[PDB]
Amino acid sequence: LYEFVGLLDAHGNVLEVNQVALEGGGITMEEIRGKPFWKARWWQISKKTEATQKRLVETASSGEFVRCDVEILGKSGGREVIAVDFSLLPICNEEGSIVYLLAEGRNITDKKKAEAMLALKNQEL
Amino acid sequence: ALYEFVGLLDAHGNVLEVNQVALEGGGITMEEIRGKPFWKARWWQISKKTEATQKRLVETASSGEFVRCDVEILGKSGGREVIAVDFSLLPICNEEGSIVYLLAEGRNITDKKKAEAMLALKNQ
Repeated sequence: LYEFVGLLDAHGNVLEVNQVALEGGGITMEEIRGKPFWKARWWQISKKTEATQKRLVETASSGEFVRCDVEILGKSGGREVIAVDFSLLPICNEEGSIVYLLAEGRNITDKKKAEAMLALKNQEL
Repeated sequence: ALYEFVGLLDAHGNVLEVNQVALEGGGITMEEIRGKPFWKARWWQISKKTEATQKRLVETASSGEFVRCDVEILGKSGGREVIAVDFSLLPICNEEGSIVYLLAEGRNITDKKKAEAMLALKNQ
């Protein structure tokens, strides 16, 4: 189940975003509505992270189901980085034309947590 | 055309997100409807018949069939007033093809129908 969710048009302009994602980034609808999703502050760690989001939007708009782990300015009202399992789902109309994209973010398990999980299981056996 | 009201439903039609324009128009809070079937929400509650219609439309989209039709809803003045809406449901599939969400959209056509009524009188 997602944590962050957003609705984009086919070109990646922002239409709707849930409050959890806005509060996490310290971002308002007024700042991002109708402007490309990749320009919003969550994606602004670097020119590289913004370029990755732009490519994830463009490829989704071409009908790919894309997903990858990303770091975003998405905790403590945008002051801190979190890692997110990000996806875009193309949404087609009744003719098969992509008209929207559904952006979803889920939490990622800390590396040290996963290591602790396996250490504990090996130890419990 | 771009929607005025929009909602995201799960594969079974339970409400996940709705825009503020639809909530304010219907006089509905996100807590009253989240995680519960879309046809139970107040927009669809003019009668048992309207609710049954929305239930069947949701179930149709849940099978992958796209829906568009005109409907009336309790959607203006905090749920006090009925408006006519051009309504659609888009099934959203994952890459495997399974339906994972439904997108509900609507545009108020109350003033379009009144303008068509006036044109019909003028033409006479």
